[PDB]
Amino acid sequence: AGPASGKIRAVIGAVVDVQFEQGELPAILNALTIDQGNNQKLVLEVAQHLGENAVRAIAMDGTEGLVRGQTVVDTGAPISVPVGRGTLGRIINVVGEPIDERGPIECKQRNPIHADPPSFVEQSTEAEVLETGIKVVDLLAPYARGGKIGLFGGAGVGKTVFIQELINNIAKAHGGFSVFTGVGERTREGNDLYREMKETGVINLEGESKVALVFGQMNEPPGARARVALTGLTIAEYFRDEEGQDVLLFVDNIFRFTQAGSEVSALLGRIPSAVGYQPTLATDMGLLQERITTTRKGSVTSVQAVYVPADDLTDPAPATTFAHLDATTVLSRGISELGIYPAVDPLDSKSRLLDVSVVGQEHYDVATGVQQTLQAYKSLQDIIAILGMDELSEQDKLTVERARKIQRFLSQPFAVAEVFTGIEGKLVRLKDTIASFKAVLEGKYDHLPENAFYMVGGIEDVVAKAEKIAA
Amino acid sequence: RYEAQVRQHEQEQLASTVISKVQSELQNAKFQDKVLAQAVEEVERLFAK
Amino acid sequence: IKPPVQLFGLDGTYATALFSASAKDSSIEKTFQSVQKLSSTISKDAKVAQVLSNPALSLNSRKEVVSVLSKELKLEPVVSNLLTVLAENNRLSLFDSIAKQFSVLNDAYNGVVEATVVSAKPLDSKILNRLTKSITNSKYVGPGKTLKASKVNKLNKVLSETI
Amino acid sequence: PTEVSSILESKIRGVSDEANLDETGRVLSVGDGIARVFGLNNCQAEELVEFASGVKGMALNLEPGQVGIVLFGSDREVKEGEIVKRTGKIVDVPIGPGMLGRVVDALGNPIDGKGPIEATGYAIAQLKAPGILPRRSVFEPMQTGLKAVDALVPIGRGQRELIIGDRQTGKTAVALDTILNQKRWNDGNDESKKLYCVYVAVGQKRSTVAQLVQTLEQNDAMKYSIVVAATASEAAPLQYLAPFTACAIAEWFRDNGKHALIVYDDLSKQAVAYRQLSLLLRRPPGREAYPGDVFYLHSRLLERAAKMSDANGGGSLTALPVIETQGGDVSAYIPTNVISITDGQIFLEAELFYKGIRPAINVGLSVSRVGSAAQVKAMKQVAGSLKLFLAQYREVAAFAQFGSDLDASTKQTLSRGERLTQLLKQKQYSPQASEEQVPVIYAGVNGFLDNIPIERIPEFEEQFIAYLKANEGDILEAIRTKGELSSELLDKLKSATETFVAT
Ligand SMILES: Nc1ncnc2c1ncn2[C@@H]1O[C@H](COP(=O)(O)OP(=O)(O)OP(=O)(O)O)[C@@H](O)[C@H]1O
Ligand SMILES: Nc1ncnc2c1ncn2[C@@H]1O[C@H](COP(=O)(O)OP(=O)(O)O)[C@@H](O)[C@H]1O
Ligand SMILES: [Mg+2]
Ligand SMILES: [Mg+2]
Repeated sequence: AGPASGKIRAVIGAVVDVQFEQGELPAILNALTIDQGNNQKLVLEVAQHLGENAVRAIAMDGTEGLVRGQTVVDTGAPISVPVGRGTLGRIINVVGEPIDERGPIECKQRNPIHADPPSFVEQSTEAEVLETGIKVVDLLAPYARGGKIGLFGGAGVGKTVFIQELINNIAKAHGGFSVFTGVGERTREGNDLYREMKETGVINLEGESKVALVFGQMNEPPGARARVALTGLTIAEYFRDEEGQDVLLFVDNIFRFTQAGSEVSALLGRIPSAVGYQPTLATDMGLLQERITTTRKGSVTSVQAVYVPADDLTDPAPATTFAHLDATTVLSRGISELGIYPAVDPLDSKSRLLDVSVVGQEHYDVATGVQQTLQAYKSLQDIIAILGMDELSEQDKLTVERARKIQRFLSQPFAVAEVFTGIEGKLVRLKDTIASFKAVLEGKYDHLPENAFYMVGGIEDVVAKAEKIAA
Repeated sequence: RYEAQVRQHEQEQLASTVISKVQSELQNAKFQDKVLAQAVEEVERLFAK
Repeated sequence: IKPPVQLFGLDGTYATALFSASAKDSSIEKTFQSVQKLSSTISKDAKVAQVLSNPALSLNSRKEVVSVLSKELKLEPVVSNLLTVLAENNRLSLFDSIAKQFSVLNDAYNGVVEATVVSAKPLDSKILNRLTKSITNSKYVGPGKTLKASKVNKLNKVLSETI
Repeated sequence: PTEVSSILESKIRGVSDEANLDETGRVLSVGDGIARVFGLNNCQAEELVEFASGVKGMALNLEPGQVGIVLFGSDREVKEGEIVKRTGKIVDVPIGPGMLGRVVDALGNPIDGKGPIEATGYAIAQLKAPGILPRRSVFEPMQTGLKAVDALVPIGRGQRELIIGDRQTGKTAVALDTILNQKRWNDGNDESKKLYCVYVAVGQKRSTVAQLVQTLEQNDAMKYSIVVAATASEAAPLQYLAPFTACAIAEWFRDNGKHALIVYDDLSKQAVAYRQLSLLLRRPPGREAYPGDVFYLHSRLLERAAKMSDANGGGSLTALPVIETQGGDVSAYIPTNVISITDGQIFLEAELFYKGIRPAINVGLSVSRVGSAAQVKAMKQVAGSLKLFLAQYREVAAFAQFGSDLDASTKQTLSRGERLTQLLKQKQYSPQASEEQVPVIYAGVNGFLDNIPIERIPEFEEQFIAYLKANEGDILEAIRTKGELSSELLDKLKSATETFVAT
């Protein structure tokens, strides 16, 4: 066979320059195999070409043990991954290998991780709402079916708990298959997510599974973290185009894809951008977000989670992802310390399905009335810290009491957060959340206390908590 | 929409079969294609000089 | 005297600077055969190639290679001065680039170049390029030309854009 | 019709018959969009190139040994040793009246799937702006449809109005309502009153461009509006040249006798694409990781949209660039450069959008450099008195929390200022004409709306507009045709508003 054999000439970090022959050099985004001492291999993706029969490749694993002059064979194509129904229930890696100790993935076809996105003529617009179960998600920013969802938040606010609670009540009852592709996560978060799906019926080792697991946390190098988003999206794109199913891609976190490319951008010969980022920030983020859309063959509801750098939405990795998402669930660090579980911002979160032609005329008035009462309470709270409560009249006194009870009523106890809260998990529907918010804004629950709505469900749980606390 | 999809599918299927037959004929050592390539290069260079 | 051949500007200026002083009193024909003997006795020899990539040298192993490849080789004019300028400036590792740029100056000002189809063309040393291309294409197409890609790729791309 | 596939196969059979003139140079290195092409001595600056795989390029860094060309596609198709070809021309795009109704890309190719485009000319992307002798004063009025935009910062034909704002605060909402409000003039026969829109979506995703084109086609607004599709999934050369390609196609209407309106959405996405290609071409950077020509890149494309004089044709071109700010800071790096070069900027805060102001337009921060010279005479009479009442009520708005200590002059300014701000709030995709906005502004500035409540301001806007179209139809039609108000129009408008305010 005519295998393109190359010789290693330089190795500094994750970047490794391979020197091949004239004319037989590989192209960009090509997987390069390398024989090591163990039974595995060293996958290397070609990034650019320096010239003189040499191309700089980025290793997807540990670069320790490579000498100057080793054999580097080329696969001829890109990083192939296993697709189809065989990848459901198994823990795949960035190169398409199993990491669950359950044998090899018996797949009939293997698609590449590098592929072009959809065109403008193949796009299919929609305006369908998706019920999640939370009271603050079904009234403020509603999630769109088949669109991109972004859960923005800082460190320790509630980004990992938001993606786990929504998958246990939407992905477990959906018709399609899920695709949990974690990029830049932790070592303990990968083992806890696989054990929770087996006890609920999402991943069956002896039956049928509907959730694709893609490993790749921060324990590897910079090459495996940047290629974890392309390997996980290749399996979910085949089920919506070839099979025609509503796939659900869960990325955790979405901010780790942009930070992984900037770690090896300095050694590849590129100048740094702003805040120590790469110059191709808008080009690399747009090529992967446009491919996870909804076409004419099927839909794809992406529920990624963005991580803000030390609670800052004006960064280059957080502001660039806000234009490629329909519903944005931004979280604040100030609401999480007061007792709101979770810290859902009622004014910073916006969505495209929050109109009167998609949710109706009755649901549009409740969303506008709750946002006006919460925004007016911020201006009146500044005058009470210097003048006091004597400056408030009859209308300002009733608005301060109604704003505190409405903020605690939207915080419901999640099912996955039962070990930290203690209470049981409650799930409210879309019709029960709109009827409970409209009755409290009119004056039907003004005599109740603020503790009856905190950590409760709908209108039925608020009336039972008030009678039990008074006895 | 059904008539346009049936017409586009028939034109795409006919173009794919014609492209496979043209590639299989050039790999069978076509004697007429090799002699026509040398005569086309000599006639183009004489017209520009 | 600078000839219009460009040839880069930083790396290709090594052979262009020495070509001005070597083009006097007919001293350009002897520089072609002497430059080929320096590259053939340092590449496929495995004897004097012990200081090609090392950073040692330093007078001792730097001036001994320029005197052994000029006195006992085939040099008597100003051919020995080319190796002394590259030894003090640390430029002995790229000896193939200095010898390849010297043969391109004699083939451009006294002959044709470029290409055409299949293999190479004829590269005549007449005068104009239009009168020499028409007289050499008719004699080379008949004699030989086995014709054993470009036309098949252009026809397939035009049919896919209209469908 | 009768074997339509046989007509296209016969016309595409003979085309390649004169392509034996070599090409240009080769390729030495390629990566991250860059392509070090070795050779091509006859290639000019900013010229189109072509690779051996089919990807196009633009040679912008002409060095001595090599030539830096920016590829417009993926870097996987180019390799070390590929042959390159020179087109011989500069970076141009198609223009003319045949591009109306189809979504084109950054190079002029149609992506909507409606066949070819009948281009009447070919204009370059990097074109010169108009001089100081071929420009006139802004006298024509640009009807946007909003009540708070047509009275406060009124924009005209030939000016540059910036659309600053934060994330989700009324940025693209002001540009979409102004292009859809021109259906009353483009559907008629007056060519001087029509204004062809030119939405240039740059930096947006694939789902955002498909949703905006579907909403304009349902309201009969996509037949005379150019769409420049430029997503972020392409190369950096295609997104950076989207502002230059959209300005060349819209300039053909202003040079003939028509009007145009460009909407560069957004201005923040165009600055990030130009800095990405310059950082990979071995160049020194400046402030905020930008090149040296950061202020000259946005001022050159905005100065070409001006109003010509009567000797040049009488056309004009509007530029609506949206500046996406970070967190409300209007004095940043890219925000200060676009506001200083434009003749006005519309600010949009995120705090006023959640209160009830639709859209959030701050009257104390947004202003127009043209003033009342580019507006109608009928709307200028009501906008003069409303400007003084809105400015005095904003500075005394802190006394609204203590209503039990108001005086005589303090109670009149608070009641009139609250009714004037709520009457200008309109819904999405609901623009008003010049005749309907002149009757609503006269009832709040005179004192006919002070007796109504604050909660009944939404019901009074639809009740007064519907009753004026059936009872006093002669007063609404005379204000739109003549465009002014005489002595007979002022007495008839005061008698009709007083009789309808008693019920
Ligand atoms: N005056 C208004 N009244 C009601 N809703 C509005 C108004 N203006 C904007 N909106 C809502 O805001 C949403 C986004 O509007 P727009 O497209 O103008 O901003 P955007 O481009 O989404 O902002 P960003 O680019 O920061 O996401 C729309 O879905 C629309 O429903
Ligand atoms: N519904 C909830 N109720 C109480 N605590 C919660 C809830 N959701 C999340 N938390 C807390 O938020 C913390 C999030 O931790 P971690 O996932 O490490 O950071 P991040 O959420 O930023 O990824 C957890 O320690 C958990 O105790
Ligand atoms: Mg987490
Ligand atoms: Mg926008």
